[PDB]
Amino acid sequence: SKTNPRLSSLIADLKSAARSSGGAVWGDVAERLEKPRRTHAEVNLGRIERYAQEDETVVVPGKVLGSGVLQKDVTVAAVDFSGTAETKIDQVGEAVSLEQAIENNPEGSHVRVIR
Amino acid sequence: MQATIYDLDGNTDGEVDLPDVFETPVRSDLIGKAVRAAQANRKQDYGSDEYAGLRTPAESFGSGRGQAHVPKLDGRARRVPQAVKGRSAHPPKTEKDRSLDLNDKERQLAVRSALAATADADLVADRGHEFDRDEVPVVVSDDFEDLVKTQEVVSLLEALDVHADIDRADETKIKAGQGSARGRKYRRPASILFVTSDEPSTAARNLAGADVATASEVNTEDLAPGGAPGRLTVFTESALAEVAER
Amino acid sequence: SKQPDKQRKSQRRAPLHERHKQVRATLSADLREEYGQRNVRVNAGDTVEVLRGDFAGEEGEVINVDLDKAVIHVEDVTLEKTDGEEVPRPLDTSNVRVTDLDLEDEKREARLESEDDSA
Amino acid sequence: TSKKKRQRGSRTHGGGSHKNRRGAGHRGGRGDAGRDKHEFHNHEPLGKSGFKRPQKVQEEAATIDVREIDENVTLLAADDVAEFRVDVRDVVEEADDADYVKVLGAGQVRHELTLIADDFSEGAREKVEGAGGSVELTDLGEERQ
RNA sequence: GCAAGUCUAACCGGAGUAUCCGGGGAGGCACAGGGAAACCGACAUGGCCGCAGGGCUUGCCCGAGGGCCGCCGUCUUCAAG
RNA sequence: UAUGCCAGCUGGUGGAUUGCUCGGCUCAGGCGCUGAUGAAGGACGUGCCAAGCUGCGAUAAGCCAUGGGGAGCCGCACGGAGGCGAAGAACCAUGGAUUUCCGAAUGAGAAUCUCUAACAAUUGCUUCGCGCAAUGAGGAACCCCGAGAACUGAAACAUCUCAGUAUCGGGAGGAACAGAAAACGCAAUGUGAUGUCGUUAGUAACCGCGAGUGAACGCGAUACAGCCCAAACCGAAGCCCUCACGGGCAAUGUGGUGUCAGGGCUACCUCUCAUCAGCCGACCGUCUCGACGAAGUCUCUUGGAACAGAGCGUGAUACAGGGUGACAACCCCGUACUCGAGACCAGUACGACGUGCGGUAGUGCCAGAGUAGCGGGGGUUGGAUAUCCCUCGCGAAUAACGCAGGCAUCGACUGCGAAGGCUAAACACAACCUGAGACCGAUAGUGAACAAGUAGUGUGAACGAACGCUGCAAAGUACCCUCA
Ligand SMILES: [Cl-]
Ligand SMILES: [Mg+2]
Ligand SMILES: [Mg+2]
Ligand SMILES: [Mg+2]
Ligand SMILES: [Mg+2]
Ligand SMILES: [Mg+2]
Ligand SMILES: [Mg+2]
Ligand SMILES: [Mg+2]
Ligand SMILES: [Mg+2]
Ligand SMILES: [Mg+2]
Ligand code: NA
Ligand code: NA
Ligand code: NA
Ligand code: NA
Ligand code: NA
Ligand SMILES: [Sr+2]
Ligand SMILES: [Sr+2]
Ligand SMILES: [Sr+2]
Ligand SMILES: [Sr+2]
Ligand SMILES: [Sr+2]
Ligand SMILES: [Sr+2]
Ligand SMILES: [Sr+2]
Ligand SMILES: [Sr+2]
Ligand SMILES: [Sr+2]
Ligand SMILES: [Sr+2]
Ligand SMILES: [Sr+2]
Ligand SMILES: [Sr+2]
Ligand SMILES: [Sr+2]
Repeated sequence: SKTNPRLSSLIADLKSAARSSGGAVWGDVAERLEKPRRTHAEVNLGRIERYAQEDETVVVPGKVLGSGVLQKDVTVAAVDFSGTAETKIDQVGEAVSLEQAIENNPEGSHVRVIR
Repeated sequence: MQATIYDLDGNTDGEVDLPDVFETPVRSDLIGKAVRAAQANRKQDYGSDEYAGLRTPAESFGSGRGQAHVPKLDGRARRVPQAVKGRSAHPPKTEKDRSLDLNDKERQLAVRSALAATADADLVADRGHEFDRDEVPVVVSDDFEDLVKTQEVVSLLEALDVHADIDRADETKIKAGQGSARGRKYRRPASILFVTSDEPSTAARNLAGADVATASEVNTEDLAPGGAPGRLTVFTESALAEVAER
Repeated sequence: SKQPDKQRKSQRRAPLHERHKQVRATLSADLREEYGQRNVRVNAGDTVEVLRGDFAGEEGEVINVDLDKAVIHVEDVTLEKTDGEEVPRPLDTSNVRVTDLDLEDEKREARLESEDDSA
Repeated sequence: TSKKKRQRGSRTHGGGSHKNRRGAGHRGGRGDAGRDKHEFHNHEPLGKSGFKRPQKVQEEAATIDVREIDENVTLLAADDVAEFRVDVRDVVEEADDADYVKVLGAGQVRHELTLIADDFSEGAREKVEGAGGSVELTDLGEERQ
């Protein structure tokens, strides 16, 4: 039983999208976010660096942390970013919230789920 | 955004920038958590006498006289929990920690989130307050801090169309239950919170349900009585600024 | 204290000199203006007017003042016993109002008039 | 509603037969009782092993992996730039209450680094130099003979 | 909630004076392990499968997580295991 | 339909329930010794009528003074009679008077009385006379010094554990104890009296190496404060009693010097501002107590009663709480603001008197013995070779020396001077004062809201209940009939 109202709306949004638009990643991300917090992702830059490719939004069904180096110009969408992750990322790419990703890409196309 | 400033007559006297904090996403779960902690942390440890019911050499005859093996003394049962005058099996204990820890970051995020709830007239109206404005919080000239008479503040609140909320609090409730036997016979609605910066407004504090606070130490409970976000606030131009850095 | 039990206790167990204040009554409008006080310690001799009981409306002279039970007897404010004898029905000074004062005592009079103590 | 709260009416509160939740017999003894008999399974076996050197004759080195130093070069703008030069002793936390600072070779060195520490590992050197870097021992580091 | 960090304890200052606001990182746990000890000190990825999800010209690619291996540190070691 | 069954009704019995709280329980702050000048406790008295409680002591619910207070009063306790008070009573604060007997109990004895001047007994001083003094006993716990279990855990049990606990003996104070290094040993070009709190840490160490037991240095805080002798070199330059005279003490050393920034002596330099002795003597703050203290008792309705409903109005640096015939900021107490007093902080801080700091050179002049240390036997401890202590035995050096740095010896290195002493503050407790409460609400909460340690049980040690609620006002039932 999530207690955070925001995480709760974000989930309702992801669903509305996956159902209305051609989403599936969004419904897949909502699925995981509905599971308990220990299962949510905690990803450091190093991993996003190792598997991300330009022109393919990285979607982390959790929170992005700041260990390691990110040089690729990638747009990372996540539930949250640590103050440092958002900073290190903005230097080479763009950090956006899933609320925005669903906004520009309700069809959830050209995306890479990273955990 | 921008917030309109008011002179002690109720007329607009320019305006200033509403600090970013007031943009903090209102978070009622974190707020209620913070308020839950403050309330618990002022509760007093208690518990019954450790020896209550134990002051007796009462013993149990055991088998033999057609009676249950209950400790008796002078023919009366004693000590045991099922005995009238017996000890209390699992009573309240002084040793119990009745406090609640709250990570400073989680708490500060709650104070900021509560601050933000203040700038939402809809939220404020939802919480129950009775006012007739569109802009809230209500910002006032620093000279507000110089008012001395309570009624000088009433006029200003009527001029600001905020006095109705005080009319709301001007109706105490006589609670149901024994609280009254322990001095808790009354309770009244929470109304306007005045946030100044130099000193708590002695002029406003006696107003029905009014709470006075200073910008450097105004807390979650001030901004959200009982964990309910969106209290009808009235900041002082200077207080508004100091609050920006909490 | 703020706790009810104590509040009542101090009232119920107050020494005698501290009981004079339990027999104080509000002063009439004229008398308030004349002595800068809102109320006064009801004395045997003062004239008072009942503002609340079954006798509200009536006026008479204060015949007795009991600090022990903190009540007063006012002329004609009485009850009739079964044998017919007419006995006084005690009044609480907060249900009464002083309209005329007895100032035969140089001391009392000086007190009311002074600005400091509120006789 | 919690488990506890649902117990009224159950009689045994989950303990099974009411002849169960009594004294220490139901636990097979108090504390670790039976650790070498009935409740012997999953217990460090009985024994006495090794020895300990006196605490004031022990040395606690402060260590750091090249990977940590490398991943933060640019970030360490307050630590020299030449043909980066870094005095580890000024990087590693816990360096005060430590006998000496050692650089370990875990990870990659994607820069030309000139490192200054009291000690390095064979692999730490190989990596730093292999990147056109150098390694310099402190004077304390002179205790390497 | 915060995140390669995280939390302060005693206590200090303020105040609306047991609440609360600020301060305090001593110290704890985590950030490297193996070895009784001396001492030594690691994969920011090299290969193959492949779930979800994405892409495409609708079987074909990309495939986090996961799976099977490689290799790396150390202890024991004539090596090896 | 008798005896009778089931349910209800009316009335009992009973006292649950609801509502109420004069009592509890817990937390917090403050404060903290009494006694031979006879305490604490107890007995017996003491009132117009008086059994219990409370008070008091043959001056007996009281006497006197100063201040406060005030028209009323004569306790709990609402009766009757009578009295006191403007000669200012009651009541409150402070100070004083009186204060039977037993009681440490002290002239001797004794179940609270008796018998023929009494510090009994043990001490110090001593005019060697009880002449001047001391001890005794009490106190809620806290504190210091000694004596010291077992149930229990180990699933038995002996070491171990429970536990240096329960309990016992002795003793101090308002706090105790500790305390200015023969320290530490993050080993150092480092720290710098002692408690305590947080941590170091369930780490090191212990241990049928089982169960279990269990520090320290350091660090962060609290609070901070350092000094005095013995001896050397001086040698009566001195101390106590007494108004004095005079007496007592003291060469077996009073008094000066000095005390590891070693000191003393000799010779110089310079200087005072350290220290030590003593004088004056708070601010503020905290706790409690007290003075002052705004504004409706307006209308209509209901009611036995308006604090209710409806309407009109007001204060607020005061909308805490209580009282008042029902829900009260404005009827009464009080509450905010402001002010005063006492206590504690504290005979402290500051200020001031006196004193004199320190440094150079020479000088083997001085520096705590059954000690340091070793062995036999024990206890205790985390202390393991390396804890602390007791007991029996043996037993050193002299600063050019000695001790410590977790086995012993020798050297080096670093630290430090034991075998004499004092020492504020920060910390424990809760009798006592005040405050507080998501505590209980009369089979609860104290054993005790009442007669409560009461009534009552036991030879005694000891044990030990139950009992709260008329009404707005006693208006607490006149007169009449019946009836012994
Ligand atoms: Cl990661
Ligand atoms: Mg009980
Ligand atoms: Mg109820
Ligand atoms: Mg007057
Ligand atoms: Mg077991
Ligand atoms: Mg056993
Ligand atoms: Mg102590
Ligand atoms: Mg065994
Ligand atoms: Mg040590
Ligand atoms: Mg009872
Ligand atoms: Na008892
Ligand atoms: Na507690
Ligand atoms: Na006291
Ligand atoms: Na004598
Ligand atoms: Na009244
Ligand atoms: Sr039998
Ligand atoms: Sr009385
Ligand atoms: Sr009475
Ligand atoms: Sr049992
Ligand atoms: Sr076995
Ligand atoms: Sr540190
Ligand atoms: Sr923090
Ligand atoms: Sr993998
Ligand atoms: Sr000091
Ligand atoms: Sr010495
Ligand atoms: Sr050695
Ligand atoms: Sr009963
Ligand atoms: Sr017997």
